[PDB]
Amino acid sequence: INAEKPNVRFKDMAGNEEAKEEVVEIVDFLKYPERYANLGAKIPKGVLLVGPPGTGKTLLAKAVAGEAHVPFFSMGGSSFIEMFVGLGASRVRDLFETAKKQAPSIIFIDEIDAIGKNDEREQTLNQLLAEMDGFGSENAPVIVLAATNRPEILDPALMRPGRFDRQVLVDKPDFNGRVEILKVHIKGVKLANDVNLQEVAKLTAGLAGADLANIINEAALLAGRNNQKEVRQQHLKEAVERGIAGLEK
Repeated sequence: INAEKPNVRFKDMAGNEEAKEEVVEIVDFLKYPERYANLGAKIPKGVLLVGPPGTGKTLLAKAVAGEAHVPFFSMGGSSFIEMFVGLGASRVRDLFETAKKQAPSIIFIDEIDAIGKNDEREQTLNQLLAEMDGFGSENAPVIVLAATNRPEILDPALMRPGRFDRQVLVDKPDFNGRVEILKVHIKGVKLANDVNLQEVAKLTAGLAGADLANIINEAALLAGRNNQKEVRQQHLKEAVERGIAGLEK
């Protein structure tokens, strides 16, 4: 099919500097696989960006490809529960060769979990555990990444050395860093005189960085029914305070 090299970049993301750092070390890898293959040591093995619901894990994922000018082949842990019996790992083990060709690169599985499901049990789960170790080789500079949230409900053999050996901990942003977030989405949004982000940063907490992202533009949208200009604090105040109704379907 021929894959992508996204246009995403840490400092171009959404102010989530703390995992970036970690993830940063994977860039330097793909960037200079040689410096390492000169000192002796390396890690063509996955990493398990793990955290709550919406912290741009699925973003940062990309943000290491585009950061390194390297590709991002990756359907993600999905269409395999979506494919029942027979003819399943034909784009899945012909997935690695692509990268093995176009190398160094990033294979980013989605929501590992999915991987797995006469019998009635796990099998696809019982796959990448070879490639993440040995295959046609193990010399190419490529690197897997896969998000999680409930790391528990997963096979433990994932973490066996020479497989998912590391885990980046992206998470809800401190009541001091969300303040950095808001201060990103604010670009554009013409604002008031007394728009105090800190306050709309206050017990405006608990939520993720795509939630805050939302708060802003929303508060903006309350300028439609009210043909106004300067976006004022009380706009952000109507933060649907902190919507809790969720979990009900």
